[PDB]
Amino acid sequence: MREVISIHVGQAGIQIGNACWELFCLEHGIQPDGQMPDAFNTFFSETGAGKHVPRCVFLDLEPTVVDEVRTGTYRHLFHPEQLISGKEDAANNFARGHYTIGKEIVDLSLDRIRKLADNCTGLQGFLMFNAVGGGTGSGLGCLLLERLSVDYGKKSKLNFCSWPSPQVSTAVVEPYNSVLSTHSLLEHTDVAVMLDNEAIYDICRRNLDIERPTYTNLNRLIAQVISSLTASLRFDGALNVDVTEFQTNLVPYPRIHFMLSSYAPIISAEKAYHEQLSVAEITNSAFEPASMMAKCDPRHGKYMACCLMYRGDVVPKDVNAAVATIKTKRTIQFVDWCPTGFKCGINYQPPTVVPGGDLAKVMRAVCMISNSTAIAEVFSRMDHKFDLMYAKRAFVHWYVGEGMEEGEFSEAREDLAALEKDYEEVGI
Amino acid sequence: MREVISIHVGQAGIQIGNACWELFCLEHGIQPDGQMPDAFNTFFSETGAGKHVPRCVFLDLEPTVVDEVRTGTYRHLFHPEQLISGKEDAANNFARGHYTIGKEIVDLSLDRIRKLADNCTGLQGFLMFNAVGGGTGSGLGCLLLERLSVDYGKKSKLNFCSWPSPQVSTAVVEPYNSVLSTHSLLEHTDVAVMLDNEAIYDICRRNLDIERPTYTNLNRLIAQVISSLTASLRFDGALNVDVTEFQTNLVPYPRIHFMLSSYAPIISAEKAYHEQLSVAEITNSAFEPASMMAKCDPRHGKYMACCLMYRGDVVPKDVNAAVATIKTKRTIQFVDWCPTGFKCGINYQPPTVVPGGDLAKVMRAVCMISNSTAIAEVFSRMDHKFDLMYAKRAFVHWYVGEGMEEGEFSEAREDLAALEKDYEEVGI
Amino acid sequence: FAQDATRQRALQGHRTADLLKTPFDYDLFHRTRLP
Amino acid sequence: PSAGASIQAAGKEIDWSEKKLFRKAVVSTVFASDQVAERLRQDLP
Amino acid sequence: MREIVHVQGGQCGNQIGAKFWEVISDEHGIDPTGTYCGDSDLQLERINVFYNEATGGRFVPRAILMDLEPGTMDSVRAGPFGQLFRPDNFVFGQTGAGNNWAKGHYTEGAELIDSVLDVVRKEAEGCDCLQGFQITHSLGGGTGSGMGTLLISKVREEYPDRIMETFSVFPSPKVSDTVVEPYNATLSVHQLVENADEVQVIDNEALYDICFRTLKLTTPTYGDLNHLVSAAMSGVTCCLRFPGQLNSDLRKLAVNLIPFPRLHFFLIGFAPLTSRGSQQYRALSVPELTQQMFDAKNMMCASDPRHGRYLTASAMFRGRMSTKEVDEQMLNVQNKNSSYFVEWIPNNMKSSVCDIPPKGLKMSVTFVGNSTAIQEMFKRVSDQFTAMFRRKAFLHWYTGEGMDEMEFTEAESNMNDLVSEYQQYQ
Amino acid sequence: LILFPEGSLKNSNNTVIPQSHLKGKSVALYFADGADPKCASLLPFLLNYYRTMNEGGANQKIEIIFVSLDRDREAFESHRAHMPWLSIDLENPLTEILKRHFRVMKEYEVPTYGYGSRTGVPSVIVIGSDGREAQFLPICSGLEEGDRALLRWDWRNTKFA
Ligand SMILES: Nc1nc2c(ncn2[C@@H]2O[C@H](COP(=O)(O)OP(=O)(O)OP(=O)(O)O)[C@@H](O)[C@H]2O)c(=O)[nH]1
Ligand SMILES: Nc1nc2c(ncn2[C@@H]2O[C@H](COP(=O)(O)OP(=O)(O)OP(=O)(O)O)[C@@H](O)[C@H]2O)c(=O)[nH]1
Ligand SMILES: Nc1nc2c(ncn2[C@@H]2O[C@H](COP(=O)(O)OP(=O)(O)O)[C@@H](O)[C@H]2O)c(=O)[nH]1
Ligand SMILES: [Mg+2]
Ligand SMILES: [Mg+2]
Repeated sequence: MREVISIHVGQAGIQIGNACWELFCLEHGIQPDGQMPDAFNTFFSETGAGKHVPRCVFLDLEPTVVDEVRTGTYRHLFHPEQLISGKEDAANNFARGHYTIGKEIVDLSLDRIRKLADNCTGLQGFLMFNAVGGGTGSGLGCLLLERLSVDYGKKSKLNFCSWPSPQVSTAVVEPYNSVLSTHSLLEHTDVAVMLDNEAIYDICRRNLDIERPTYTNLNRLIAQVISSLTASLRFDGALNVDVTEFQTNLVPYPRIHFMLSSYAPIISAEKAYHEQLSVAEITNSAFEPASMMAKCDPRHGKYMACCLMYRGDVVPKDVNAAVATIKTKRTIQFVDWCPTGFKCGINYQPPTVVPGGDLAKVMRAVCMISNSTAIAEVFSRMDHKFDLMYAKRAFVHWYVGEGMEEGEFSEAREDLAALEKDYEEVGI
Repeated sequence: MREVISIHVGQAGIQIGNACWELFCLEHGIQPDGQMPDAFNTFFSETGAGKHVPRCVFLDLEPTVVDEVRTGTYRHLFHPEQLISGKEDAANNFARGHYTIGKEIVDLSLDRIRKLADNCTGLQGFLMFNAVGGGTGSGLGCLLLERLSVDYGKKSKLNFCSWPSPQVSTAVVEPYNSVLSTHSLLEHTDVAVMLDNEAIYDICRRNLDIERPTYTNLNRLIAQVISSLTASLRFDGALNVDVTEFQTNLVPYPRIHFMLSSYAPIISAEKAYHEQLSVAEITNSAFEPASMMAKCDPRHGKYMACCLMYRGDVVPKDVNAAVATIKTKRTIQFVDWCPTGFKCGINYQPPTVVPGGDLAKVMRAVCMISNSTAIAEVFSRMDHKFDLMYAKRAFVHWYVGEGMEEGEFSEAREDLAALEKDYEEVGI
Repeated sequence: FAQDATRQRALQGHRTADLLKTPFDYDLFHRTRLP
Repeated sequence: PSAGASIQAAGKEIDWSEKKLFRKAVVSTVFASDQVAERLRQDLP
Repeated sequence: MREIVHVQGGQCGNQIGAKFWEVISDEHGIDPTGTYCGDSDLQLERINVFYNEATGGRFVPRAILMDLEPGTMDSVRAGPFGQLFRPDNFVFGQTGAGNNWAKGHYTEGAELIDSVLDVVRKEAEGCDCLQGFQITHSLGGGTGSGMGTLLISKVREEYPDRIMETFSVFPSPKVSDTVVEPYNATLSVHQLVENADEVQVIDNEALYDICFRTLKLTTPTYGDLNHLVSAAMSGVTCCLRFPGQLNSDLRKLAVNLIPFPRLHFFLIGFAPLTSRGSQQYRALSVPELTQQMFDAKNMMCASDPRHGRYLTASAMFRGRMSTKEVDEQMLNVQNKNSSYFVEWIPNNMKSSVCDIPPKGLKMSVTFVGNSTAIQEMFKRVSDQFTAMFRRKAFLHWYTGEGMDEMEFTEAESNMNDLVSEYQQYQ
Repeated sequence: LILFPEGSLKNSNNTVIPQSHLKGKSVALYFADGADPKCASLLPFLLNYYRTMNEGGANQKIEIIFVSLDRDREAFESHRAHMPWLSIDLENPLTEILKRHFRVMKEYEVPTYGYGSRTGVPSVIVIGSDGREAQFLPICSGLEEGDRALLRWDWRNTKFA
């Protein structure tokens, strides 16, 4: 009937979904052994009597984190065959993750894909969870998408890429990985959700006011923003939005599908005692530059199209009032080629929380999803980052020694340059 | 509906505002946390399950006056990041607080102003609070008035400035700060009234028979002035008076928008024993020059407009009888172009005492605010005090070092002498 | 799911069923024909 | 996962009732006629 | 013989007719199990018009429900009065229409239209003949306006002379969900004009305005709005189900409203409407009710009637009232609003009386007025569409799925033609 | 179940209270040592936290039960005098029951039992009705947010119900 297959590659992908599938089983009330003490069928298959098996696949080339999930808490709900261990890491190389050592894992992973999709009809989408900076996150991350566009060419490959910060990148050959995988990710994905490390670091400092986050605290927020995206899939709402609809109302040209997200409220228990979580203010609190997931200022950008879906007991009347409030605002200057720019998704399910995490509860959670012309700056800093390192061909002998010949570095320059100019010619 | 946002800058406005909200919380019957066991809507907002929060922001550039409140008894009253604090004190510098250190906090100070303004439509305006004695109240205070004026155009900005006492001002660089803090305060605030400290001091000797109280005992008297000023809009009355009425009935010309204040009776548990407190005699005790709380003596000046707010079991015929004897009173001289010069307002409740304070249970009270020609003398002596500083450039290197050049002081001299000439021509 | 009575009656439109009804002495049908 | 027993934060209930055009206002002595009401009508000593 | 077969297209139609079958069930005295109740012989003597006998004394509605998503039609089955419909009347979709007029109409909708025309023709031909159809749908949604308009197009050549009477939810101007509005609204009107006999215009934000000001509520849900419009939608067809002094069926409403065969968009109103605090001090009489009719605060469409010269009008009262109190006041509207009713058509307005009122009412009415004032509605759909079209985006899917340039320009020129005769007959 | 016996709770003014006394109050256990330098830096902040939030309160909101890590009767009473709230006597069986129950001991591990972690001094464990850890206030943890983690107390959803 209704199902979605989630794919995770890289260490960022495995631990992001380690928080996503924790939050999913927390929603349905199932004990994380697989036993429950019809709406869960989009994320879980039924195997026997009361046993729930996830629709996830775990992929990397380095086995120190797939075996950590295997020996970890979720040993029995996660059946031991969904996880795949590699031989050796791609080691921050697109060429290693795609050409040399990726061939021994892509054959097993695709044999999993068509034997997990042939179980029932009505396959709906894929949730690809990849890190663009990582070598196996972009290497095996790339290699899975053209092979997924060959067999399932008439389906949706939705993506979640953690773009690097301008200052925080935690790798030296990281901008080499980003430039050379985005062009090959471009015409093989159809929806791209770009997040950032330092952006959510700023969020955790400001409104959830921890001085001290870590990667798992990153993973609570991203698991929440994916769950709000999939809220109308699993459960019931007034205006339900499905996977085939996120692209219906955001991507005007096939080239422009890169896109930001945010979430509101992101608060603590002491931060919910004292203020409105009203509909008229959450939309305002999700539109400032201090709230999105990419630290990309849209004040010199131009908003283009946005889904604003809700979850909880919320009525579309004060939703409609909040929409007119945004349109009458002068600072959020929308484009002139569409006076209409909104979708208001809505769902009745109360916002779930993890007991233990600092994200306190509320009866209204709002994920802002937005396509904008502000992407020109976040890719332009990415372009001059490459041009300074490519001045005297730095770090290129690793890639050409792996078998990736000198010369397909170079069209990745003007392909991202052609993408960069696309933002100017749509905003004129 | 009816809304007002009390904004405070400088630490003088911090524990003046602390006495303001301890009087407002006690008057409305709400708890130090906020749970009480539409009427409260103008100062508190309904935020929680029977729980309310103040509509105020506390803006100071140094921590020891803000964080000690955040660790005090009212820590669950305020939304905890409405109490925004800087890193380093401006230290009696307009130049630092307006040009080089103000921008580090005013970007987030405005950011919280338009949460509170967006929460409801129908603001009358903002209750501005500052003292022009110091550097944060002058510098960061003045910068706040240009940006509030350009963002919000036709909203009332009703400022309570603690004007320095004439003969002493517990500072040395004081004549430099205020004469150019009132430079831009002329064209950015709307309804401003002088509050001299030493006038609150010597009414405490004569009326309350109290000889060694502290700043907070002044703040009890100031907070009663706050409550009586806006209880006509808060609670129902025979002749209700709004904030847009205070523009109407006070200011003759847009430049001359400075007034005075008086609050009578101010009696202890000795004088409330033996005195009757009818309206016909407390109005005489409110118009007397000794009860003036700015040390501006009206005897050598001409009254232009006068407003009165009454709280208690007042009958309007006693308002008419009291103002009739004032018109026949020959030393209280009213200007020849204003034959009718009175606004009156009626409220039903008596003033609420702070337990353990220096006020007594009084049935009826008066809050008087008057625009008078005589108030040019507190700027005439201030003009003379700045002249013997600026004669051979005292303390000029402190202010030229962080943002202004030599010439803004004389440019502040020009419109303050223009103020003196405007006051002289209207008092003819 | 917020299954409380006031919310579920609100989604079920019972409020308009209450206040489009006329709350007075309404049903007037007498047979004027006499034998 | 059994730590779900919790009263929900951010306490608004969505006002399903009629909006309050008229809040309870204390009508008292000055907006209370009497006096001349029985002086224009002489209700007898 | 006088049969109406209901069609509820998409998530719009299923829930807007869920409230209609709710308010017509208890008006006809029917419990949610299906069998008959309701202590009045009026409602049984004409019960076939919306119901069929299920050989057990049980009445089942004559409704066929469109959708490509089983989510919201599972919810109406769980809800009350949802088990009334026989299970063979529903049709299941699995792919899901993506609020795309191309997706609903052409490519995967053709695999369900063969599976739903075979059930609507069995429902229609079970009687000797039928008076017409009613179809409920939106124009901002693709599962409601893809199968909605295509079912209209093929029933035209199937049954060439029986009426189609569609209640259309239009894109609201100020608020805008489902941002591809004009590619659906403009590309559905351009076949509604030549293949539908009656179209009734309902706006979402106008329903918002009339319940927040006039009906005076703070924040009800969407389900309270559906009860407002389905009450008037029941009052339109009161003559087909109940007797009256002045009989007027749906084709009687047809001939008396449409002067020229191509413009058939109508305004729909309901009266009386008032709040809980405003029930007991108000008058209930035909004088005040006909005055409550004729204002923007009653209109369910957000087109200002004062900007439009009324072409024709109609009012079907319900209850027991005198005819002269109807028509002297109905004339009194004409001579008081001298400039507001078009001069070359004398006596622009017509009345009709149902002898029964709706339950809990005494004198109710529905106002079907073919006013010309929908220049503003049709011209800003076309202003939004011409901002959408001079640039070629949100349209490369339509070209890739199988259209070309000429059919968008056909719909834009046709919708420019919708505006064109409105002012030059005004 | 009955977590504490009849004569175990022990407050100021030297009197015992039973277990039903904690009905409707946020209940927390204070694993702390008298001479520990963490506890010297943290106890004044718990004293102010206990001060303002329930004194400015409508009902009793907070109880803290000191459970001691000390070494002497005289050292126990000396730390007792500087502290008003509830507590547990050191040499009852109760201290070493909630010690292994809540994983709060002081590197004396192998000479007693062969388990792993210790999560020792200092700690406050706000708890539920059935002896369950309700949420951790991170003074010395992976967060190591000492002297400030008291603001992370979730007092509305943790009741001894
Ligand atoms: N948003 C987010 N990003 C992460 C997280 N963990 C790692 N990353 C990003 O991943 C990038 C590098 O990839 P890694 O996750 O370290 O490793 P990988 O994806 O397995 O690829 P390899 O480096 O070849 O091992 C870094 O630049 C990080 O920004 C995470 O938990 N959340
Ligand atoms: N009425 C009143 N005046 C006060 C109070 N506290 C300080 N002042 C006055 O404020 C003047 C100096 O300004 P301060 O508030 O002390 O300092 P500031 O304006 O905040 O500037 P910074 O110290 O740099 O932060 C003095 O002359 C005092 O008379 C108070 O509580 N009430
Ligand atoms: N009937 C109905 N209309 C809606 C709803 N939400 C929005 N609308 C209005 O209808 C348009 C969207 O079409 P909709 O009926 O929701 O999509 P559909 O499910 O494909 O038919 C928008 O212009 C809204 O103004 C809804 O839940 N039901
Ligand atoms: Mg690994
Ligand atoms: Mg200071």
